[PDB]
Amino acid sequence: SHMAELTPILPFLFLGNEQDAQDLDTMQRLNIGYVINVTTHLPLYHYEKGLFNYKRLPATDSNKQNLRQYFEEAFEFIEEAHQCGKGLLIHCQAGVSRSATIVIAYLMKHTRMTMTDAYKFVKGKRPIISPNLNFMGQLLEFEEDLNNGV
Ligand SMILES: CC(C)(C)C(=O)CSc1ncc2c(n1)-c1ccsc1CC2
Repeated sequence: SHMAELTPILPFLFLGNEQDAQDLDTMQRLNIGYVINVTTHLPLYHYEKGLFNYKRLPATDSNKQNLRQYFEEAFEFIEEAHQCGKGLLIHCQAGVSRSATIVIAYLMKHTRMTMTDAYKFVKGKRPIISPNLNFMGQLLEFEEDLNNGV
């Protein structure tokens, strides 16, 4: 069977794929209470159990998907877990391309890392990340907006 590998980017921020998000035991052992689903078609796992607060970001893994519009909605959702001492799991699909894009944006926003330093930070903890030239460009546009105060 699949062994869940919830990569801890920060002690309260976890990242994974669709298979990593279906493991209920590890999520409770890691004290997560917030889940971010960055897909349009995947179900909110363990919704019928009333254990987590869910937020879905309806995004596709295409060359036209806009992920910048969902950054601030996810940052406040991650910050609401930070302020109450609980963990957050953000996940999408196999390549973890979408969910790692927001995590890099979060490390870029609240830790003041450069896009490469933030990318090298997440790449060292989860070595398998599918490339997406669209999301790379949106992260580059996001970095210069951070360097100019927006
Ligand atoms: C969408 C996402 C960023 C998660 C991705 O597509 C991972 S793949 C990749 N491979 C080589 C580089 C980079 N990303 C990168 C990222 C930012 S600056 C840079 C320069 C080398």
